[PDB]
Amino acid sequence: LKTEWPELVGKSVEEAKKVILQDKPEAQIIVLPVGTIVTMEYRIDRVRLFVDKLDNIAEVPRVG
Amino acid sequence: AQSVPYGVSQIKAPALHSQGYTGSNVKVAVIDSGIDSSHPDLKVAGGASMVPSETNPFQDNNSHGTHVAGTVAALNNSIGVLGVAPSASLYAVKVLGADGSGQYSWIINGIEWAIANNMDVINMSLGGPSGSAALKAAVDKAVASGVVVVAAAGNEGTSGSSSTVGYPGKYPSVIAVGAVDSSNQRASFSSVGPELDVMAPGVSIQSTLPGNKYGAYNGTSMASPHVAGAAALILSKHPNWTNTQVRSSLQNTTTKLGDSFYYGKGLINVQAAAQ
Ligand SMILES: [Ca+2]
Ligand SMILES: [Ca+2]
Repeated sequence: LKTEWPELVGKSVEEAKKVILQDKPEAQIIVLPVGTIVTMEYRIDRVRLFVDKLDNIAEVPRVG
Repeated sequence: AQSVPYGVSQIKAPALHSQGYTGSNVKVAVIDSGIDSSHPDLKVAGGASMVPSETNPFQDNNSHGTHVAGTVAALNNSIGVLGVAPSASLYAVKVLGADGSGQYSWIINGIEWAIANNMDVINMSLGGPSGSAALKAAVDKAVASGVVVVAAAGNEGTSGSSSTVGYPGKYPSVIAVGAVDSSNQRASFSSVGPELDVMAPGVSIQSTLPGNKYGAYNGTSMASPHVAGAAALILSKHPNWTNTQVRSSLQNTTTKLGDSFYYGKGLINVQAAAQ
């Protein structure tokens, strides 16, 4: 029941995806720009990744 | 045939429809990912797009916006569903791209449009974890101008002693809406805090989806439009009430569900509120 990945902030997108899929194999990953407003629907298998201009995780990835 | 989603009857909208109040001539702006205006169960009054690369607001490449719109005002006919305020004037204000995200400025821009174009009600089924002086200013401005602003409280669940309400839900000028299920229990994902105002059905919400479909979604996103819709119904009955009067009626006539930290004032009751 791992729903957040604090350890991944600063990691590259590609790196992040591997850890997540390892922890939550059914995860549906989506990459979005950091500092954005997003939709408030809750999807149990989704993992939004917010990245900086460098493609590094900028916020703690969590399920929803 | 037509189906009435449970959320719609849970807040008592039908009692109002039967008296002849269906939100006629109330202008509601759905600030979202656009609305599929081609949906047989929707009637879009107009709109504007704030997304630079996506100029047609009547093209919902995400689906979120269409779903939310359906809760507000799916048409009263013999097909699909029924919105809380089926006679409402629906405006599609697209501030989110296909990926369900938008720059803070796009959102602000939409609010600005909303105000300038005399929307009565604004629905914001969106949020961010941080505020902005500019964001605060836009919502405050909307309310100072007489608009009813409702937003999703957020889907962050509980976090110890801390409030998990997002932006713009967090701002006092905004009605921040939580999610309950058909049994009036708070959904586990529903953000909590002193800033949570009211609850509305947000679990297993059947609504409109792009390309003539229907489907159920979960989220505070789904709860929000119920309240937006309710405000429209109240204004259809009391066209002379101020935003302040609308908000008050909604907050003072709820069904108490439990601790306000988790439930705000409780579940809205449009029938009671419209009194
Ligand atoms: Ca219908
Ligand atoms: Ca609030």
